[PDB]
Amino acid sequence: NQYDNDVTVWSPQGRIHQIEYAMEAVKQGSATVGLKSKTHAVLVALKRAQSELAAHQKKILHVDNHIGISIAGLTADARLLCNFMRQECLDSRFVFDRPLPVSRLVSLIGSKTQIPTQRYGRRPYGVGLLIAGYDDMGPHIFQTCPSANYFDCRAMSIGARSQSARTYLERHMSEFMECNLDELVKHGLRALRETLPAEQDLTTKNVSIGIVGKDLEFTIYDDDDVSPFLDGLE
Amino acid sequence: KRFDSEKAGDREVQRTMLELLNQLDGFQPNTQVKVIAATNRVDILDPALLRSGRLDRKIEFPMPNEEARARIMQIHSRKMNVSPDVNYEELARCTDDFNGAQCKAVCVEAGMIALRRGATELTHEDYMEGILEVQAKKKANLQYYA
Amino acid sequence: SYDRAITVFSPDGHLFQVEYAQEAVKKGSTAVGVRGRDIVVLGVEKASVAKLQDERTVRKICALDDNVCMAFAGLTADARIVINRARVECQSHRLTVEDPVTVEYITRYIASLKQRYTQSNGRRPFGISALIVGFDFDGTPRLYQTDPSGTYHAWKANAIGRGAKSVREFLEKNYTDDAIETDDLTIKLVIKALLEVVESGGKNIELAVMRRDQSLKILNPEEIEKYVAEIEKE
Amino acid sequence: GYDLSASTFSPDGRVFQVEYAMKAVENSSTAIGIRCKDGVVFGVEKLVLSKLYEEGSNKRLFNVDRHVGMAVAGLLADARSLADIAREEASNFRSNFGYNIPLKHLADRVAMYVHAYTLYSAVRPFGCSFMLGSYSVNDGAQLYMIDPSGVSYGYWGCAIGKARQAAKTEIEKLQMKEMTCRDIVKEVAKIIYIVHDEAFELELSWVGELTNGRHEIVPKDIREEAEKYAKE
Amino acid sequence: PGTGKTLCARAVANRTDACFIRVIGSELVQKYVGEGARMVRELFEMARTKKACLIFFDEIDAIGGARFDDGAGGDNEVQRTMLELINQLDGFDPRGNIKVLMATNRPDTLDPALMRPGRLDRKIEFSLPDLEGRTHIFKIHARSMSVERDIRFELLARLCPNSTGAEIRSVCTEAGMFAIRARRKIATEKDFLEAVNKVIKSYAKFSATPRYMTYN
Amino acid sequence: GFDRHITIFSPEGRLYQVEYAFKAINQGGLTSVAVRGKDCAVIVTQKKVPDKLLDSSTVTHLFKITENIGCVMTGMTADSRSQVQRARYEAANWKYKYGYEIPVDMLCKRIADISQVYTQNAEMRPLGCCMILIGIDEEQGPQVYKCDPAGYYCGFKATAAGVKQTESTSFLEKKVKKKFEQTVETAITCLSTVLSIDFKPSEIEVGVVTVENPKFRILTEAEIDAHLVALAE
Amino acid sequence: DRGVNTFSPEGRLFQVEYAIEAIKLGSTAIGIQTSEGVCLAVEKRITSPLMEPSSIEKIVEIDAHIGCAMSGLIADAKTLIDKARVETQNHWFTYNETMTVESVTQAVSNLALQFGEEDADPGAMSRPFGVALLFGGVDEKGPQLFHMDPSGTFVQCDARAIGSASEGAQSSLQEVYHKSMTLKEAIKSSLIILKQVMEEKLNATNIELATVQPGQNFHMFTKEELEEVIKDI
Amino acid sequence: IDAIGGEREIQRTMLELLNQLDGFDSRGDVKVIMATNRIETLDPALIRPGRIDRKIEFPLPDEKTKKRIFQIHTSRMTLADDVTLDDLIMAKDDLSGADIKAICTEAGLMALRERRMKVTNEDFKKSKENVLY
Amino acid sequence: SRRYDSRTTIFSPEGRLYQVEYAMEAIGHAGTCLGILANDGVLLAAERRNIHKLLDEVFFSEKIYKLNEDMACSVAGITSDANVLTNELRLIAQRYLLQYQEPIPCEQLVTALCDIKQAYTQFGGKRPFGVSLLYIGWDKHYGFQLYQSDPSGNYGGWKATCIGNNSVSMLKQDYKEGEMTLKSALALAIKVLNKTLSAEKVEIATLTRENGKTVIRVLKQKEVEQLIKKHEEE
Amino acid sequence: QRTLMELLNQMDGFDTLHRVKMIMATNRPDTLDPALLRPGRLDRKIHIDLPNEQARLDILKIHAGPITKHGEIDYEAIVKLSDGFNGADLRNVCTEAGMFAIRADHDFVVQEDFMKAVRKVADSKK
Repeated sequence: NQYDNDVTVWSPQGRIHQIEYAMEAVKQGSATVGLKSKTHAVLVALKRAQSELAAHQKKILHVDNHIGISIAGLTADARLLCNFMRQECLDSRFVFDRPLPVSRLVSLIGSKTQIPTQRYGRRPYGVGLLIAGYDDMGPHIFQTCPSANYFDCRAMSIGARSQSARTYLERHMSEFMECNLDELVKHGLRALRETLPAEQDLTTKNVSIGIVGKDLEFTIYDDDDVSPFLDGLE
Repeated sequence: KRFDSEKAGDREVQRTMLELLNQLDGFQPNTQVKVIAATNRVDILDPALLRSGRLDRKIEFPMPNEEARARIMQIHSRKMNVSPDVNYEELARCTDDFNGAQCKAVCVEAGMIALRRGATELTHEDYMEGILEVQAKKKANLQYYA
Repeated sequence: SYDRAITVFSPDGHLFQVEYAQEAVKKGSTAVGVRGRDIVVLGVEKASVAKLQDERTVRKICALDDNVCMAFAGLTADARIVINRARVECQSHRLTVEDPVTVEYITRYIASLKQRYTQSNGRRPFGISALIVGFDFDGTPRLYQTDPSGTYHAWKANAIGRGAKSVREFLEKNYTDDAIETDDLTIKLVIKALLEVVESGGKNIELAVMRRDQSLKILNPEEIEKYVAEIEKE
Repeated sequence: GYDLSASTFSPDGRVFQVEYAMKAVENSSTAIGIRCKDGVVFGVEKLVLSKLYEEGSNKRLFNVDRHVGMAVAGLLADARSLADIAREEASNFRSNFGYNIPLKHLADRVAMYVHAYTLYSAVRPFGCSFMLGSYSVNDGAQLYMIDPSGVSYGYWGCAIGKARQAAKTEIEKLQMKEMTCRDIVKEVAKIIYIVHDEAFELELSWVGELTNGRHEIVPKDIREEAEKYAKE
Repeated sequence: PGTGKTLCARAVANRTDACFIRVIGSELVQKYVGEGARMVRELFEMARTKKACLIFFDEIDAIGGARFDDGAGGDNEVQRTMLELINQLDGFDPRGNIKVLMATNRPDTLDPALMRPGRLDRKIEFSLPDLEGRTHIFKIHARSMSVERDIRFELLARLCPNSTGAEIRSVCTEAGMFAIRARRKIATEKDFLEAVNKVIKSYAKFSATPRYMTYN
Repeated sequence: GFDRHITIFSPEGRLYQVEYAFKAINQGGLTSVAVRGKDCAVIVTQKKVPDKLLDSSTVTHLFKITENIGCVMTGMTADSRSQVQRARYEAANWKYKYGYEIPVDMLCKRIADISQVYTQNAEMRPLGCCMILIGIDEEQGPQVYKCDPAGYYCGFKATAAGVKQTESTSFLEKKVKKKFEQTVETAITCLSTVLSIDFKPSEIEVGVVTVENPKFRILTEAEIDAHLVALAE
Repeated sequence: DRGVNTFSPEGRLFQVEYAIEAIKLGSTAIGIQTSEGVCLAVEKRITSPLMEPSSIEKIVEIDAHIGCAMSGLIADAKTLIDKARVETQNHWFTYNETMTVESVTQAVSNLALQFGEEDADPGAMSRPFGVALLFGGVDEKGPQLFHMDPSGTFVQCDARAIGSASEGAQSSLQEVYHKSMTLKEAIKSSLIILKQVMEEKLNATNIELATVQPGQNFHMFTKEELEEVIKDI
Repeated sequence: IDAIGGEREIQRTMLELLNQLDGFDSRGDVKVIMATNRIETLDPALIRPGRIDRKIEFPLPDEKTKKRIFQIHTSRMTLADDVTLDDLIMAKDDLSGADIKAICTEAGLMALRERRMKVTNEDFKKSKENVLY
Repeated sequence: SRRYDSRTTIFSPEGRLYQVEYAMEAIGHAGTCLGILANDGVLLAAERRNIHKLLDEVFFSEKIYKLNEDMACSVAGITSDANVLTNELRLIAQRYLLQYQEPIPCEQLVTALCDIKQAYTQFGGKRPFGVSLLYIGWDKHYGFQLYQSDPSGNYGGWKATCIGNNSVSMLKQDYKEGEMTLKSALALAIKVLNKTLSAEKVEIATLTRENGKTVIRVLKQKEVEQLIKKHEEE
Repeated sequence: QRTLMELLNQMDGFDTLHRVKMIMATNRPDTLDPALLRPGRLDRKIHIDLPNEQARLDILKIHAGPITKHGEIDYEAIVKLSDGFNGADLRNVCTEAGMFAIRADHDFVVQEDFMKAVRKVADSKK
């Protein structure tokens, strides 16, 4: 495979041959799901415990002052990318003295992770962010990707076997743009509760969620605070 | 194909080919017998075997597209006892690099692990779990892919 | 400006450039030292320098400043750089704290230097291995042996030359308490240890002693003969 | 193995890292641009994957200098990169020379940028064909189209993408010169609905005398007027 | 090239209730042009004249070199032998029931249309065994040797630890050679530990399986 | 090893990149023939529009370096405008750095020299376009030059460039040993005798310079149409 | 070969999944977070008996209240232990307080997956740091230990085993720890080292043990304390 | 075995000492002894400590075998008065196992041209400059 | 690209350096010019290229290069490289003067050149300097002395060592180490060159003194026709 | 290469064959023997070449002849459109356009059937 010395090369059909393989490298990562309402967007993540027991490698991250993220791929590379995103979001707090809008945020990181895809001997940022925030208009949510091609989506799921969570979540878009926080996050957890290997429970340990929107800071619900979100039997 | 050939070369396959393409488009009497060709590679071929007439329409076989693999997974799995709670569309849109031949398999060893469980009736995670078998190539110790 | 990553992880955790430096110290001289509880002592079986050498510039034994001195083993020209930088930073550590510089610190500088050449972009980590002997402010005749992976050990024989696995198992056998005297039993143990390997000291061996932060004295082949004769007499 | 590096020719003079980038925009959707006497009308095909993406999930009609446009074809990362440095390029022209950038100089500038980026083994070529388009009060409706090779030509009805083999025929049979852009906004849907042979949730933008050297997503009414060119 | 790539082939040949056509990778490379394609089609001709049969292609990277140019064409004859091979594996037949099973130490030098499901699905990755299983393989080779009373097996797993399945037999045979040398009727730990010093440390200088682990 | 990969010496000399770059200038092929007049260096080239959808004014080769030097190039048109922009850069840099406007010869020496440092260093390909470029100085007559992608400018009377170079220079060599300001039997007739189209005035681009008027002028279908109907002798 | 910044046909980097190996190589270390401290131990695997065993530094105190325990490719950690203590006294310098353990562990793990061939000035790293370690430390939140990887992944841990005994000792440690210290976690952890035993019955020459307790700062155990514990087993 | 001087016939040939060594069974097929000067050249596929078992090597001489191996060949010869090691140990600063075979053969032959079975060690010097100088 | 680099700074699996011992075989193709010291001064004795008439005049030859008033050097191997480095080391000599007002004792110079030549074989990815040049010199500290170095980097006092083809073993049976009497050193030099001859095809050059300052003579023509008739037998 | 010796030594012979004239037509002249190429065995080597523009419209009219047609069917844009074809490729053009009418059920072709015919032949590169 002479296309192994390879973020400079092209496969002869159209393929760049490893920054879609970084998309494989975030298919391998842990599953998560974010979505948006008409008022406030939510993020929900299950956290893998590949150890004795842990904080299970805490996924959703505080970047911001209402522009929160959800990583899924490499963790050190994710932390590098959110120190970038974090630092220049605070730089837009410093200079312009307004909240940095979510679209320009995700676009300029979409131009920051695009440079090592271009040049030589530098791997792409193999992490699939699932960023979500509430700017002036409705609470946006952006999947971006290691191929530096973000998506202004609503209700996206990325991670391990997250396609089933999408196909639950695709056929339940009609009860979005309504459906307040108490009945919205239930509707996201029963979207997350399909990526699990078919044995019964979204426990309080592994599920960490985040809420952002109108008149509330991006708020992280850890091991304790996810316990008021409880329902569903399947 | 033909090349400037010093010490070793090859001329036997040259004569087989060059007598093939002249009872094909040599002299006139062609109008009885049609030809079908099938090659997994095209860049190996000189335009002698591509004279617009020797071999008419060079029809393209792509990868099976976003819908087609769901159709092929419905085709091959026609004889197996499939649950009504199945979804070929998420079996398609999850698994999109395959060239249609593997999708045939996906069905057949999906049924194989479906009887490795011992049930006489297959489910969706047989398919879903059957995929994580087409390639695999291991790679563990990933409690860190967050 | 050469920036190819040479010292890279192969499979099964094997860092091949460093083990290639381990054969590069396996294919040198045969250096040896003994921590002899009031004295320290070295020795390196030299070649045919009597035919037409200059004994002044065949020195496997150098001196760092006054008390610490080392016997390299391997490639004999990448070592002299490490000698020079050891002398330079040793004078800098006489500049700051103004001590008879401790042997621990300079051997941490050597091991940290070679480990810094197992990291940088394209510069082939060294094929040397040291015997940092010496003293400190209160006696303590500490010996140290470094490694091309930058790992230093505070051991007491460390025969690390070319045919010196036999010498270090011999020194494992024959060094318990009989060499706690002034110099004679220790130097007898060294010249016995190298006369295990080659031939007579009138052409081959040369030594060096160091006594209580004074008088780094080498041994000319007239004096080495007396000790050799005693060993022969046994 | 004369492949895999843009600094190495073929034995018949054909740098394969460029023609591999050219098919890398031939596996992406169409984006047609039609010139007429009052300005240039763009229209981009969209290939909406899931219902999860909302309207304008990925912009493919960018704008650059408050009058030139960016109907792009290939990799949206690379096209978005040269879109924003085109923004910086017209920024350096307007800041530097005061006068608002004529489009020929911008197409030659971005053209030699993406060409001079295909002379080195230390970079890959871009994987994005794209086209420009505007008019000043005395310019004419200038549009240009730029390949990943870096060549930039002035066109009338250029079309890039997957189905440009179909799309060039209808634009050729459409009457090109003398109609007043509103009809051709409507007529753009006929090209897009013909070349889409399979959600096709298309998107249009132009510059014209109804705009006075600007860009708008359509405004929004022809999206329910050019949608009525179904059944053709 | 350390795992029982074939050893499993000898097991499925050991019990088969069937035929077993072993055909190794250079009984096919005979130097008349087209003749290597003659032996392959002949092989599948006598394969179909036996119900419930199978076949084994050892060392199939002897027919590889995926599909080269038309300049200095050197692999071409080899190509067509391989080509008729993948014409017999899937083309125009009720196919009988030849359960082909093929074992090589080399990925994609074997091109596509060979690995693609239909003619070689369910590929098996004999990776180097972990800490748990590797004990077991010397548990296979401790069915001998008249060993000492108490011997720490998992120690001998964690001293080698990334060797290869079909070696630990060189630890076995080597330490038995140390025990016969030292005229002992048993095998201690320090001849095991003397052996893992001898065939892990001193025999990694030239003997390389990170070279094929990159190939996988 | 890497003789046909890197711009380095193979055995027997013959570095295998510049003749791989020479074969790059024959790609497609829109073909220039330059005519020199003891008082007028005319320019000819053929230019084919594909589909009547290109803007025919925008597609050209025929660039203008300065007010006295024109140029035309037949290589791959991606590598053309990267080369002509540096020639404009060194022309204006010559006029800013050394006073007078640059004469035509050492301009072609200089772009031949940066093309040399393309084919001297590795990690860059020698870009495949050759620069037929004309111009008049005060001292001598009109000149014409062509630097190749190897950097070997010569000083020509009448070469050509592109596909069908050998037939063109054979026709010009057979039609210069006889002895031409009008250049009516030389300039177009090299094209119409090499490739036999007998052009209408669309597909041909002509760029003249004259001693009486040294400004580089690209001609239009009126005057080139009179130039073509003058082929009725 | 291929470079360092490439992804593997399994799914991860080459140099990272190769840096998970050379952790099986090297000595074994264990740590147990309790409710009133955290204990660390390492069997530092002395080769010869001709020598001095109390200078194989595998329990290294970052600060007074953070002690690390490395393994694997030894002495590759000294640059990032240096960054750990320099970052520690930078934190105490600029902020006049103690630290967490996720701030030193946050700061070190940023340096793990930070390398590359063609990048900034050659003081950067080529290979990733092939040393897995864990910071036993006490905080105002609680005593805790943070197991790092060479991938930069760090996790909360209360009972974690590294080195060659990362499967059997980890599975043994999985079933023997739930409650608290009460002085016997340090005696039920060298018992796991007692099952691990490679060369010698775990006397006070081949294991180094150190605890970090909230009352004191740390305690690197000397010889008579160790053999006081070994006598009790 | 060292395989030097297309390439793929050598590749398949090495693959058949490889596989024809250890494919499915073996008779009493000890003796696969391979002599080699270039161990770093051949493909490390032969040794799966199965295909090629336990293997043994050596440093070139030491001086003990310069003496002990020098006095085997010249034990057949007739030189007795000034058998030496000063012209043998550090003379060439390691001399092959053969160079002493050729020093005995060229020594006795060079003293055999002048027709005597005598003990001359100055003719031995002309043998030294004659064979390796 | 990493496919293109020659990778000069790599250890062999046998531990040695491939591009360094290829320079050692470059010396054996072209190289002569032994050097003999005495109680009196030191001489080089050299060979030119061939018999090819077509050579008008060398001021000094292409072999013996002047470095200070009291040093000189001779050159083996590739002549294009060493010219550069000898001008390089000539710079070193003069700047020692600028730093110290001493005539640079020659071991300092040989150490400096061997450090920079070791630096070219250490990193930078370049080919090493293919020349095993040697040096003659005098200082007030030591006596007349010659040093000899190689493209690996090490060096030494090599009292009668020659370089190039047909390797010096006869000299280590003929050189009297105590006293040498430089006229007989000329006689031994034309002995060795007479086995391996007027100044058309020889280049011999001596270093002597009068009243303290050193004199470097290049031994003009007729002296060679003296010494070539100073034989009968040899 | 001993059969070519007999064919070669009877093209040459010891006469000149004096009445018979052989002519040979092949692709790849750059693999032929020099002995058989030396003026004598084959004197006037003819380079038959691809149609330029005039020959393009010639082939287009000749294979567009017996198919039923339009009147003012624009040959000139077809010939202008894309060069580098062959005679076989232009009868491939009329064959594909007649194919378009034969699965599309029309009377003859239209201008868009030649125009749709060339632009699929232009897809058929190597």
